[PDB]
Amino acid sequence: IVGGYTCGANTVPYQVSLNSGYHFCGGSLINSQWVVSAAHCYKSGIQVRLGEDNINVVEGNEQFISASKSIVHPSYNSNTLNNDIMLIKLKSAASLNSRVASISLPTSCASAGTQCLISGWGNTKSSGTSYPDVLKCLKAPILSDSSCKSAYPGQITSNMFCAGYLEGGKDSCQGDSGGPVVCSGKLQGIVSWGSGCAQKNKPGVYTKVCNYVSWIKQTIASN
Ligand SMILES: N=C(N)c1ccc2nc(C(=O)c3nc4ccc(C(=N)N)cc4[nH]3)[nH]c2c1
Ligand SMILES: [Ca+2]
Ligand SMILES: [Co+2]
Repeated sequence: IVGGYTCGANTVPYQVSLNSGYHFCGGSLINSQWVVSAAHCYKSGIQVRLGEDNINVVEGNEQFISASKSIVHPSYNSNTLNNDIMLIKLKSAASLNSRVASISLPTSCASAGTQCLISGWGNTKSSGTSYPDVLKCLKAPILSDSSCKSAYPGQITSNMFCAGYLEGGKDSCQGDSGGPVVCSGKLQGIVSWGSGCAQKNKPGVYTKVCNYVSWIKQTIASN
């Protein structure tokens, strides 16, 4: 997260770290057996780390659970990153509590101007590299689709929104991939792509989860 702040240990209790020997992507717990993350985060050999604050120190609150199955969206295009979303099933249900909690799926999409919280363990430097060990958080608005589509001509689809600051300085980044964008208590976005991190006129693009609630509900019930 470039230009955000330290969240506070387990203040984002639905945030997950996907680990395959190291953190590589974020995710969101949506109930004790299911995590949603991004399809560009697909790997074979995932361990879902819940209750995390510092991903390099065991601190007492974490639950490490292995994925029993991974389902990438049937129409995911890795060249355009349309339908960038994936579902990961835990081998055993998580124990929910204060520090491990799930996040609600939306009943409708959010409007431009809505404030959201984005969070992750991803890069903090826009021109350069510095990876944090504790969770970073950023408050960012959903932006008008016109200003989304001007910044990226012919690349935005209906399944995508921009959230961020056009002046740059503040953005999601690599390592935050698959993580949450929560607006008004619902999961509205998944950290997907952008151009660099926090560049002026280049905001983050996010998977528009409200278009997928039906595919999610239906896939988790028959799996
Ligand atoms: N090797 C992998 N399995 C891997 C996984 C995820 C990646 N994501 C990227 C990656 O390219 C990337 N994820 C981004 C997320 C947000 C922004 C942003 N500026 N809003 C930019 C990003 N660039 N490379 C990746 C590689
Ligand atoms: Ca830890
Ligand atoms: Co990424």
